[PDB]
Amino acid sequence: AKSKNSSQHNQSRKAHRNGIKKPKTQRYPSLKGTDPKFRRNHRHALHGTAKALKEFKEGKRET
Amino acid sequence: HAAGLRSGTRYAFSRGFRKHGQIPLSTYLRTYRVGDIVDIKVNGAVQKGMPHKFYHGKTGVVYNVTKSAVGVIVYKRVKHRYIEKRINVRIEHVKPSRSREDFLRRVKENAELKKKAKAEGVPVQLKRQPAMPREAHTVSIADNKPVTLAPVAYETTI
Amino acid sequence: VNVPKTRKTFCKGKDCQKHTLHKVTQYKAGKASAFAQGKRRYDRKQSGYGGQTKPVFHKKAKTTKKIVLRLECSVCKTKKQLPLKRCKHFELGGDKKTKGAALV
Amino acid sequence: AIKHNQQIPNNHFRKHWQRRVRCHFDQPGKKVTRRLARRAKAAALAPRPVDKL
Amino acid sequence: IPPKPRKILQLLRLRQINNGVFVKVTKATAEMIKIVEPWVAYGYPNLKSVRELIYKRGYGKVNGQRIPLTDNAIIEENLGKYGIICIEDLIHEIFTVGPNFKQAANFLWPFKLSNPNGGFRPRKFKHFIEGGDLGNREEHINALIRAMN
Amino acid sequence: GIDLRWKHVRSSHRKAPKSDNVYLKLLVKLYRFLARRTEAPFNKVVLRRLFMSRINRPPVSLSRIARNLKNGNEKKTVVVVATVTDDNRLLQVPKMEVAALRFTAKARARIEAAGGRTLTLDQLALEKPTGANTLLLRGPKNAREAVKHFGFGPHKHKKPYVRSKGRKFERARGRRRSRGFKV
RNA sequence: AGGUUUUGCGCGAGUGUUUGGGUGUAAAACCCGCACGCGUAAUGAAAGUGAACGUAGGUGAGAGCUUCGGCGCAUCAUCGA
RNA sequence: AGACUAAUCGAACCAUCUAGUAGCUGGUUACCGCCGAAGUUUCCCUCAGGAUAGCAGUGUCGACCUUCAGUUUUAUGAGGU
RNA sequence: UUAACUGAACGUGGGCAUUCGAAUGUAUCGACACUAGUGGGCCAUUUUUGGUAAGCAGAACUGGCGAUGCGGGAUGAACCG
RNA sequence: AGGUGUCCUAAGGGGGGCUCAUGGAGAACAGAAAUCUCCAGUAGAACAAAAGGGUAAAAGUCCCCUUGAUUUUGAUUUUCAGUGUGAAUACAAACCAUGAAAGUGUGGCCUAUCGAUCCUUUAGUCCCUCGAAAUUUGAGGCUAGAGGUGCCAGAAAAGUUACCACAGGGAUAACUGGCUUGUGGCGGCCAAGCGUUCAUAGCGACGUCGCUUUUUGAUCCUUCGAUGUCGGCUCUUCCUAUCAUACCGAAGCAGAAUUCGGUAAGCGUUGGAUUGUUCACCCACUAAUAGGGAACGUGAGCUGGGUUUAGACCGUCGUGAGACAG
Ligand SMILES: [Zn+2]
Repeated sequence: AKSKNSSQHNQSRKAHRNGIKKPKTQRYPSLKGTDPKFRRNHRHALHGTAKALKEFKEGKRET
Repeated sequence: HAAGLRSGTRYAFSRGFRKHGQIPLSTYLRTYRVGDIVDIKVNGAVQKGMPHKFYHGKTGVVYNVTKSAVGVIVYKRVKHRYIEKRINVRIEHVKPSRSREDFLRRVKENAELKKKAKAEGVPVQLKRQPAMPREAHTVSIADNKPVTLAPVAYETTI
Repeated sequence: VNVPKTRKTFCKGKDCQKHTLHKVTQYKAGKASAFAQGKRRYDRKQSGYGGQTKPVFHKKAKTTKKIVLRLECSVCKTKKQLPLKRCKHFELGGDKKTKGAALV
Repeated sequence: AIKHNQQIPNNHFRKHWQRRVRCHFDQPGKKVTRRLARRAKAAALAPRPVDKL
Repeated sequence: IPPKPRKILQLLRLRQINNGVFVKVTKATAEMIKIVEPWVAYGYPNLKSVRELIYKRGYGKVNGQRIPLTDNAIIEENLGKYGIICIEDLIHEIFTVGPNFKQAANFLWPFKLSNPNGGFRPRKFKHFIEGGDLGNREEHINALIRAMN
Repeated sequence: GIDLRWKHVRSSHRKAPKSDNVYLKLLVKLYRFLARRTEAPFNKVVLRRLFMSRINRPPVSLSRIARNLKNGNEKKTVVVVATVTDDNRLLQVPKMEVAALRFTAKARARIEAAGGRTLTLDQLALEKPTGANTLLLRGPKNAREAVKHFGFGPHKHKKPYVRSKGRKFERARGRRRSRGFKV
């Protein structure tokens, strides 16, 4: 026949049992969602600067 | 029993009393950069790019900037774990937050106190500390003499 | 609900790739040929003794259908399809509704 | 009734398989019989080889 | 016991009946105690009371072990870099709150006392002001430490 | 009562090998002695790795050691508490001096043909009892076929348990968007 | 019988003798090899195509080693090929 | 009269298929030691039942990383009882 | 992107610790693998819905019985210690 | 307390001029209300629809032009397992509308208005395959829509059993017992009034406070591997809310006959016609013919008239098997 419908009696205790784990923050957050126009430019910018560092060895005064 | 996108938002999304009509234009002149600390507060008069009722009052970190909107990161609490949500909100609903402003003010004085003290030759005592109990002192009764009190009798007022 | 007999919109043709004028028509279902794999497989399963071998639908609930417009390009004769919402009465090419002249 | 992440099973044990089970418990015994037959065949074909080109 | 006062007691290092610790009163701790008011009794110690508490029941925390303080060498090997080398330095730093009070008081294990001698009162789960035994008694906790320990 | 959250909580790391190799037990006795009576952390780290299991001691290869033999390391001692195998791609083997748990037949042959030395862990303790001028190496821990199935789910890009690979197996619905949805 | 994770063992870019043959103190023990199974290369419905610009890359951490300047295994995050 | 057809009839008796199926009752065999729950979320011709998440045990690995916290203080936001 | 080396992101180099920038605790840090039982609940202070009311039916935060003995309420699963 | 299975070529998009509902005062027929004019007028009007939010040189209203209700795939939000469906948000690459321009536009101002696998059918490239080799028909493939499941995460489906069967349930009804007392029964408090005059000899409106478990309800805690389920016959005992008997107090108590109250349960409380009756109504005697309990006392104490197995008849209902607290 009829029975109970809903409850939230033991949920808070069950959750706090072994902690509410907040995810760990990092140093370089991902670029998933940033605007594609900015993304295109950023890729080129890193490519160019990376070559300059290697060039700064055979060449000079790239600071 | 229903659950719509704006259920139970009768008093939250409303504008105030004697605050109707034109939106002050100084809102549209602020600028945002990634890493800024903003807080969400929705305006009822603008129906485009508005957030769900849960984020009305939360605080988050900008992670993206676009033509007329910013991307904010905030932390939601599902049962027994946290999740990070990424929402898109129009700048008409956002505002720069004064949560870290005290920290920035304090760090500047700390640097300059330390610099000045190193040149002079006295220790610093820079980090703050809670309110300690009071200290001893003396109170005079000259030209201030005590007045005697006493409880008052009962009487009906009506 | 009425729609004009012609309208101009995008044309995905290999040489148009731009807005062009289109003729509007309604979509009618195919004749349902008797050589499709489904029909051939069904006819073999139903032969011999055994009776009816696949379900037959009985519980209808919908009163309407969705209408889908067929478009035809005026230049390259490419075609497009666009669905609408549900509607009871539909007709294309009607006379534009007048304004402020109502009288009975 | 799946309960966890497993590989979807397909075991063709649904007829009366127990009535047709073959076990090879006579693997050495047969080998001995075959060798006896070869020697008898070799003795019958006295100076000739056993196989054929 | 409800979850909030439970956590506060765990942080105050009072996980057992008849445990005692020293704390320095500031605005950030005087009010914290007020939350657990229906579970503790506290007051102001004097010189005699702290003196006997350290001698008779003093134990120390060394590598996470309860080591009884029977020789001055134990204190120097663990609190020597702060300038504490003898029982008087420990007692002095605890009594007159000094710049190293924090380390001094975290060294000592929480004291385990026995039930008092002359009982408590008729009903001991009310407040001292009304006539009970728990809460803030000002200077009358010295008489309670004498009997309890 | 005492009102604690944890009590009688065991440890989490092995404290002795679960194998019963007689020669392995001798290593453990020797390095127990060394780690107890020295101050070089090299000895303690070697001791712990002697307990591990075969999936915690993945194999290393001549190419991986050859990688770390550059930029001023051509005269250090490589130590690998694991097996050491050959690589069919490294065409020319440099000059090395290796100390490993066990080599393969071809791996040992090729090292000694270039003009190096292969040791064992007992000889290593006899030559460099403090680990001076050594460098420790590990193998790739996540390079097992059984690790690509961990944490399977939607939007995870992991490997499923299927009895065969081809067109008819777990392609129709939920992968391509042309039949229902996608993951 | 067929799967899956974990523990011990042998060999290791290979691994697995026993369907079968040779032999035997005979249902034991010992030896032999052509094929074959799994792995070494993926992706598409398919015809098909098919993995190095760099000392096999850059950045932030990392046990250990170190001539004290630095080199940085496993693994985590991120931008690239 | 649903009556009678070997004390058996609103479908006789005998052997086999047959150890026929059951989301339903009943039972389930020596000792000690350590840890120790749920009756709740979503879906099902689902409501005496299953899958899914949660609560629990065991096996470990990375450091002994020095980080964390069912708490307080200080600064600053949101709410319509 | 801006009229523009004007900006935006990522960078090289340098400077600021003498004290790394509130309290308390750290009798318990992070990640992974495989799996058992459970999915009929009931009681109490405070808030509270239907009902004249009920040892009635239905909810929120917390604490208990179920899964737990001991001293008190003469007796009694939920009360006090 | 209510609402949805719709409606719209404009009721979508852009631009531009204007301000509303209503009140005051005037103008031939004209009046309460037709059309015109001035002043005031914070939204009290309008925005397709239920309710809430929002809007004043507009998001309303009138005028001009159009089809962003278009093409290619991705990211994010609410319900959530952070799966699917519905709906929504911010960009990217194209082609366009409008405006002098900045700009705005990816359907309806925001919160609802809808749909999987298999099969059929249409659109697209000029694409792959029919496995001995070619060419044209035919068929099978890849990408996007439509045909529908309202029990809406989606089986193809009429009744009866009073001839009945099996596995279970006190998780679930019909009887006792337990908590409650609305309804049922009984008793009080104040006093407008009746009683010839006079509130309380005898009564009591409008209101209000209680008691009991011999009526009936509400709940489903205990029993479904069973507690024998209406009434009558015989027999014992208990309660008092007293019909008669003992002794008394009041009266609108002259006598007689009566009415109200107290102490009191020791002692009695009937014979018959009709009905299975419990309940009821008549005849007659008597001092009187009071009300109740005990597992609605009482079936190894009786009887079997009724209900409540199987046979059978009638009336109404059903096409029929059959149904009826007739
Ligand atoms: Zn065209």
